[PDB]
Amino acid sequence: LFPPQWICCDIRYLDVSILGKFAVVMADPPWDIHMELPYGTLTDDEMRRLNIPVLQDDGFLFLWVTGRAMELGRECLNLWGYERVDEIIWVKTNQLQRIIRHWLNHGKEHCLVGVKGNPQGFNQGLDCDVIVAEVRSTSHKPDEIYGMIERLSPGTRKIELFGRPHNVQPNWITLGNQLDGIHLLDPDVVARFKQRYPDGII
Amino acid sequence: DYCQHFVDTGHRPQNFIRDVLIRLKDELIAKSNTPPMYLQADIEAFDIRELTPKFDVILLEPPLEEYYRKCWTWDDIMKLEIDEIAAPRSFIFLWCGSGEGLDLGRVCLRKWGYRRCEDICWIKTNKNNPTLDPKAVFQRTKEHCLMGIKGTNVDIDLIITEEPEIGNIEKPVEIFHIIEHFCLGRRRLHLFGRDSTIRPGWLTVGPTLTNSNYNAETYASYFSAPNSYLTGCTEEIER
Ligand SMILES: CC1(C)CCN(Cc2ccc3nc(Cn4cc(-c5cc(Br)cc6n[nH]cc56)nn4)cn3c2)CC1
Repeated sequence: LFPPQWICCDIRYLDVSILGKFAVVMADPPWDIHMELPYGTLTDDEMRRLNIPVLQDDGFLFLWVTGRAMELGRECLNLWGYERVDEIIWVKTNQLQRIIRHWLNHGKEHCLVGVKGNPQGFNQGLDCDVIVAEVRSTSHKPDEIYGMIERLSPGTRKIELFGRPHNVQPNWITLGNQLDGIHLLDPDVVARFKQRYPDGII
Repeated sequence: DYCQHFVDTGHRPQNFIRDVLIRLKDELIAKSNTPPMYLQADIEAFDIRELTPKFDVILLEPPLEEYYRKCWTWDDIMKLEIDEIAAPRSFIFLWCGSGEGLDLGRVCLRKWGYRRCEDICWIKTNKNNPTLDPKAVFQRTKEHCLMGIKGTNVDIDLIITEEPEIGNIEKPVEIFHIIEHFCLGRRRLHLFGRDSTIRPGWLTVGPTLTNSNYNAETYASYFSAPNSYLTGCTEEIER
């Protein structure tokens, strides 16, 4: 039940095949949503081209989507070899359990759930598809998703794409370009890393 | 952690959401509204082009087999010629359920010529009572109503109510409040409405209606000059 692992990298260019197969993939990409944004985004094409299909044979993808990414994320999810089988929504609250206030004020964020191949020994139907939790930062997903994923697939290995530092968790490998260097302990991964990247230069 | 909580107790996280002068608008909407009109019509076997004039707002509530834990499949819904009765600038609110409807309803929106601009979630609480499609990963406790627009904010994209009793198929009336608050135009069509959904300001068309009062000419008359462009949120003009 490995402690947290991560790789600061550009996920467009990393050879993800070194990392092996995962029961669960979660991605919270900075989609191009056709609005000016504080942070950098990936184009539609770089999102479609991500080498997601190498990361799993059998299991679930959790894909955070906003705005036109509700449609683009569904495209990407099908291009990558997944069927969308669930959609979680996170109801954003304050500390008093009140909803935080376009044709419409947005009270929620959407996570698409994809299935690939024949997942076996998952505990389906333990949690429900609604998360109610406080917004603690701008641009952070709630920590409860890690709990729901753990109960769904206890002690399996998982990978998060575009995760931030607070998102490093046991049983998870976190990728993104705001993490602090490379911290890898799974010796399978350590060996395939050293072999592919003898000078550590991603 | 209410996910954790739900796993222990069967109280849905949404059970814990507390507290779930715009009467001025509500009054204008009330004064602006046309008399209720309604037509029994078997929508499968009926040329919707008879529904005139072209609608500003369509609320489409097809009876999915999933609502029952004649049903319409997505195959049947996707063949409706909705683009033939929609005004060039208009809105659609499509009730898509919790399953494959979240995908097939988007295909429908694009087929009829709309782009989705909101996703309204009906989140069902089980406070009075603390079922699974085989493909489901999680317990499904919500339904989606997709808002579509073609052509060219008091309210939130959530409706929270208690789960209705078993085989009660009704959608929360709040959806009408959300749609009326947008002031989109006074030609409002509800397809697959019932006796129980009939409402001032709407034309309701559905198979189970017991009575009809619809007349294309009388209905057209409510929207002829001086009234053609009214938003639905402004007074009628004097006479
Ligand atoms: C729950 C939500 C509201 C939370 C925020 N969601 C959008 C979002 C916004 C900002 C954000 N920053 C990260 C971190 N990040 C970004 C990168 C990264 C950026 C680029 Br241009 C190229 C890269 N190459 N390799 C990694 C790259 N890597 N990590 C995730 N993000 C996701 C929407 C849903």
